[PDB]
Parts: sequence; structure tokens; C-alpha cells
Amino acid sequence: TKCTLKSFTVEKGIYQTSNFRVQPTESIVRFPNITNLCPFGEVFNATRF
Amino acid sequence: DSFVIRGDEVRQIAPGQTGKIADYNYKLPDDFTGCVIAWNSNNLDSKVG
Amino acid sequence: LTGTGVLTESNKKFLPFQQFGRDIADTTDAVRDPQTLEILDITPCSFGGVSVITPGTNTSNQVAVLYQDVNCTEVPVAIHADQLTPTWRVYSTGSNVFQTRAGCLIGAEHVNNSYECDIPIGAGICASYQTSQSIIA
Amino acid sequence: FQPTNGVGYQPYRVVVLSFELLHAPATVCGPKKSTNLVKNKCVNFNFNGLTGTGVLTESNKKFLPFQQFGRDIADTTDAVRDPQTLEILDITPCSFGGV
Amino acid sequence: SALGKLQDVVNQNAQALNTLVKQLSSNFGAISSVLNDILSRLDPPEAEVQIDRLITGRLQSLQTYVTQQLIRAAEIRASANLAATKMSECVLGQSKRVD
Amino acid sequence: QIDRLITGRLQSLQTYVTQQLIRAAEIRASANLAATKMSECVLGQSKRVD
Amino acid sequence: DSTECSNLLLQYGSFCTQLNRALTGIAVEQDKNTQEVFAQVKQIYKTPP
Amino acid sequence: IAARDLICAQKFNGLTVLPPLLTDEMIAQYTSALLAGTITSGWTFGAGA
Amino acid sequence: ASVYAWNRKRISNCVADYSVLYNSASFSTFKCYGVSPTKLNDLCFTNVYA
Ligand SMILES: *[C@@H]1O[C@H](CO)[C@@H](O)[C@H](O)[C@H]1NC(C)=O
Ligand SMILES: *[C@@H]1O[C@H](CO)[C@@H](O)[C@H](O)[C@H]1NC(C)=O
Ligand SMILES: *[C@@H]1O[C@H](CO)[C@@H](O)[C@H](O)[C@H]1NC(C)=O
Ligand SMILES: *[C@@H]1O[C@H](CO)[C@@H](O)[C@H](O)[C@H]1NC(C)=O
Ligand SMILES: *[C@@H]1O[C@H](CO)[C@@H](O)[C@H](O)[C@H]1NC(C)=O
Ligand SMILES: *[C@@H]1O[C@H](CO)[C@@H](O)[C@H](O)[C@H]1NC(C)=O
Repeated sequence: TKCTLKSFTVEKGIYQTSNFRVQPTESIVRFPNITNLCPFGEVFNATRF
Repeated sequence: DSFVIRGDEVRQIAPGQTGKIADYNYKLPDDFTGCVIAWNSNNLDSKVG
Repeated sequence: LTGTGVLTESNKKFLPFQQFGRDIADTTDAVRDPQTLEILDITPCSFGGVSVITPGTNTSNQVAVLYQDVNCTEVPVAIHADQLTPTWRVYSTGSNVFQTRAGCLIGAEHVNNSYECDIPIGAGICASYQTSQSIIA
Repeated sequence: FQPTNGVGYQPYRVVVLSFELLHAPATVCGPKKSTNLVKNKCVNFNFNGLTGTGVLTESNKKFLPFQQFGRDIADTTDAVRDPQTLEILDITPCSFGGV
Repeated sequence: SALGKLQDVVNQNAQALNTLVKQLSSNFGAISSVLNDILSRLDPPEAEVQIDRLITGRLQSLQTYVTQQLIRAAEIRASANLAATKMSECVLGQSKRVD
Repeated sequence: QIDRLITGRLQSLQTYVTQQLIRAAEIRASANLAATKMSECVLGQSKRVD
Repeated sequence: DSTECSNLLLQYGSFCTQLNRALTGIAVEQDKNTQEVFAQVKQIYKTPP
Repeated sequence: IAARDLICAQKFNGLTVLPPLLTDEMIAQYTSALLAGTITSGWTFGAGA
Repeated sequence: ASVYAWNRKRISNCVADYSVLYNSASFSTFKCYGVSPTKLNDLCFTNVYA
């Protein structure tokens, strides 16, 4: 409430407070099951363009 | 506005730029509306010796 | 697609050419997981539907919290009390838990006798600082 | 590196000058020549690169040795430490729009 | 303190002014929250975007303060209409209405 | 881009707030009329016509 | 569900806080309207047969 | 509807509907008290006792 | 120095006049981020690292 109101003293009543309580600690990455590498050797190292 | 510079100074023909050309030789205004065109002329301007 | 939030299982059905979902068109509510073809819907991690009922800081430093539009049994799930500091786990559950139609109020003692309203909680429920000395609802 | 290499394979010397602007007392400055201080008058001023227009008064504030600028509300620089004389001068806007 | 309706006016006005001066401290997506740094570090062709962002943010904050003032003025106008009606009907005469 | 998007959302919310001000003014006028009729006609007798 | 929420809150939170205070004032005004219409006499009389 | 749940706020991108302070049961009881007092007493209902 | 072990040098207590570099060295690349090159003369820097 103090951080929402930007004051160290709050008055009597009910105050709607924005979220400051939860911070993410872990990260997950989900990609498709892809194994082979892209043929950039064919695109970039072709003998003729 | 036509002139001849060297290559390393072609970057100085721009609004808001500094350098030797942009300070002492040729300066463009900040509110400049127009097109800067530059091309290499080693075959014409430069000569042997 | 990077973000921060919580995921639940969804009953939505995706067409084979569809990957993301946007019912509100400014937030991706649903997504198709790439490895397993189940559809997971994404709820924001932020639970800002909480209102702090307090007296004056000059008077006291103890508060009550009204979690809006949630059931009292789902308060630890909704606010993610496992990932919170232990000081917020005091207001996650306890003896002073009251289920109102406005929400779940934790931190205030329910009394059967009724008085006039000074701090309007809502749905006919009010709060006050009355006697040791504590917040009553 | 070889002298017969291409332009993209030729040596290029790079110097990256990293600065920090208008946050701490400054030890390195530009070629601009300093002038006199006009107190209690509306004047264009340039203190350690900080340019502005306004009037200056003497201030009773005290600065820590690592502090150079002063902001009560953080959208206008109240007080500055004058670089030559170590007195602290607070800056009032020249505009008296309260009329 | 049974005079909780008059202290609330002062508290609400002070809370609105705080909120305004807290919005004024934001940089509104610019390199600095003070105009002097933008004028000192950037030439006007690319400083104008930063100037527009900062001034637009300040003006929108002032607009929200104005709308809060309309709400407070509407509540105070309702209270003042009630006070004027009670002055005209009960101080200056007798009222047959109950409560 | 984030500044543009968030500023646009905040301006849209501000227009919603102003629409709520107009609606609240109309509802406040209707509620003042209802309270006056409650105090003058339910709780007593009124000599005013219509 | 942005990956950075605290930075966005620090840059744009007081604006929404002022707007939410405006909406809360409107809601409180609606509650006062209901109270001034229905709760003029705070005496409860049982319904007679 | 007095039954709206948390899943609604996510749908509206933040916007929530606050319930009124006076329940329709409490408004109906105010109305019933006003009716009973009016029919029983008349002008003396608001005067106390 | 090499690019894997680049040489960082502190510049302090002096006057940053780049106009002395006009005669000798011609810079193919000169890009200033967070500051304009025209406003570089009328500015004072706290710490400078090359
Ligand atoms: C490209 O082809 C040349 C010629 O065979 C070879 O020397 C070089 O290693 C190739 N580069 C890549 C990235 O495959
Ligand atoms: C993806 O690969 C992992 C690793 O072998 C496997 O466990 C998983 O079942 C695979 N998923 C699909 C959908 O094939
Ligand atoms: C509360 O306010 C009064 C003045 O109204 C002051 O004398 C007292 O010291 C304050 N107490 C606290 C704990 O702030
Ligand atoms: C909350 O959960 C309890 C558990 O049985 C249930 O009885 C009650 O009806 C629930 N309340 C709501 C509003 O869903
Ligand atoms: C309040 O009423 C409930 C109804 O079940 C009862 O269990 C409780 O003991 C009562 N408390 C007091 C203090 O009367
Ligand atoms: C700076 O140098 C000038 C010229 O010698 C002198 O008058 C002035 O007092 C000096 N300021 C200092 C040492 O702070």
C-alpha cells in the first residue's frame, strides 16, 4: 500500500494495490523436437548464385 | 551543391554531423530536406603522381 | 513467444493452421505447446485483485486483505503463496478468514454483532479498528 | 593480416570512448572557454555541460563530495555545484508566469 | 475528531498533488526525466522526439490530475448544494422534512 | 513500441474514465431527484405540482 | 504477461493509479447515491401483519 | 451477477466489477422498513420514536 | 591490443579536444550513441574509458 500510494503514511480505509509480491525465479524454454541443422552451407556456400 | 572529398569524409555530409568538413568546409542544417549523392571517382579526379 | 505468467490446461480446440490464440487481441490467452500437442492457456501471474483494509499508520501497522472475487479455499493457489515471502504467508491463510460475496477477507476478526460502517469492504461487509486492539469485520 | 588483402579483410583500429553524462562531478571537459558568473540575473548558463536558461541564487544546501547536481522532484535541476568556486548555487526558472 | 469530512478534503487534495508530482518524476520513455539533459546531450533534430515524449507525458499527467479535480469538484458541489439548501430551508426558515 | 502501446492503452482508459464521469453525473442527478422525492413525498407530503 | 513487469510498473504505474483512484471515487459516489436514496431513516420496523 | 469469477478480469484485460456496498436484500429491507413505518405512522416515522 | 583482450584506459583531468585529430587521422567510422557529435564540445564527462 505504501509503494502504491508513494507515501510512508497511509490513512484509514481500503486501498487497491498493484502487484509487487511475486518475482519469477525459473525460466522454461519449449521448442519443437527438431534435430537436424539448417542447410546454410547450400544457401551461402553455393558454387554459383 | 557539388564538391569533391575523400571517402572517410563522405560520412560527414549529413545533418547533425561533426568533423573537419562539417565544421570548416561544408555544413548542412539540422532541418535539411534534400538528398546527398556521392560516388567514387578514382578514375577521373586522381592522377599518377 | 516470451513472457511471464502461469499456465493451465485448456478445453479450447485449435485448427491445424492455428498456433496462438487472442480472444482480447492484446494478450495471448492460449497457446499450443510445441512438443506435446496439448493446448495450454496462459493466465497472467499478476493477482492485482487484492485490496488492503488498513487503519491509519499513525494508529496501527496491522492490516487485512480482501482478495476480490475468489473463494477462500483457492486463496493460496490464486496468489501463489508458495513463491511469496513468509510475511505474505500470514495473510494467505489462518484463523481470521471470512468468506464474503465481495471476496475472501483474511486478517480481520468476524463478529456476529453489527455496527455502523466506517471502512466499506463491500457486499454488506464493513471493517473497523475496535477492541486487545484489533481489526474487526 | 596482409597488405594485399581486401578492404573487409584489412586492419581496422577501434577506440570506443565510454562516457557518463551529467550525473557525477566531472574531471574531463570540452574545448569551450569558461566565462564569468552572473548571479541573481536571468542568463543562459552552462555548468559542466548542463545548459539552461534561468536565474541563480545562493543556496544553503550541503552536497556530499560525490554529488554534483540537485533535484527535489527529478524533472528540474534545482542546485548545482559551481565548478570553479565550490559554492552551491540553486537555479530558479527565469519565467515568472505567476501573473 | 468528528470533523472527518473537512480533513478528508485536505487529505484528498494533498494526495492528488503528491500523485501529480510523482507522475512528474517519470521519464516517460526518454533518456532523462529532466529537459536540460536532453537539450545538453542531443542536437534538436533527434532531441525533438525526446522533448515531445517528455512534454506529452507531463501534459497527460496534468490531464489526469484535472479529471481527478472534476471528480472532487463534483463531490464538493454536491455537498455545497446540500449545505446551501439546508442554509436556505433551516437556518433562514423552518423545514417540515424529517431528518 | 512499448511506450506507444502503453500510452495508447492509458489514453483509451482515460477516455473510458471521462465517459464514466458523464454517466456518473447523469446518475448523480437522477439519484438526487430520487432522494429529494424520497424525503419530500415518501417521508412527507409535498405541495409541489407534478 | 510481459517478461518485464516491474520496469513497466515503475514507468507507467502512477498514471493507472490516478485513473483507478478516479474510478474508485466514481464507485464510492455510486455507493453514496444508494445510501442517500435508501438510508435516509436508519430505523428498521418489522412488517406488521 | 454476484457470481462473477477471477477468469472474467483476465478476459477484460484488467477491468473488474466491484459489487455494491448495499446488498439487494439490505436495500429491500430499507424499502420494507420505510413502507412499514410510513403506513403505521406517517410523519412521525422520521422524527424518532 | 587484440580484440579478445582489449585495452581499457582511463581518461581524466584533461580537456577533451577532438579537433587536434583532424590533421593526422581520418576516421572511417565515428558513431556516438546517447550523445550528439555536435554537442560533444560543450559537455563535461565524469569518467571516460577508452
Ligand atoms: C565453403 O566451401 C569452401 C570450398 O570447399 C570450403 O573451403 C569452406 O570451408 C566452406 N565453408 C563452409 C562454411 O562450409
Ligand atoms: C521429443 O523428444 C524427446 C526426447 O527423445 C522425447 O522424450 C519426446 O517424447 C519427443 N516428443 C515427441 C512429440 O516426439
Ligand atoms: C500521530 O499524530 C499526532 C498528531 O495528530 C502526533 O502527535 C503523534 O506523534 C503521531 N503518532 C505517530 C505514531 O505517528
Ligand atoms: C468455495 O468452496 C467451498 C468448498 O466446498 C464451497 O462449498 C463454496 O460453495 C465455494 N464458494 C464459491 C463462491 O464458489
Ligand atoms: C457467532 O455465530 C456463530 C453461528 O454458528 C457461532 O458459531 C459463534 O459462536 C457466534 N459467535 C459469537 C461470539 O457469538
Ligand atoms: C581558476 O584559475 C583562475 C586563473 O588563475 C583563478 O582566478 C581562479 O581562482 C581559479 N579557480 C579555482 C582555483 O578554483
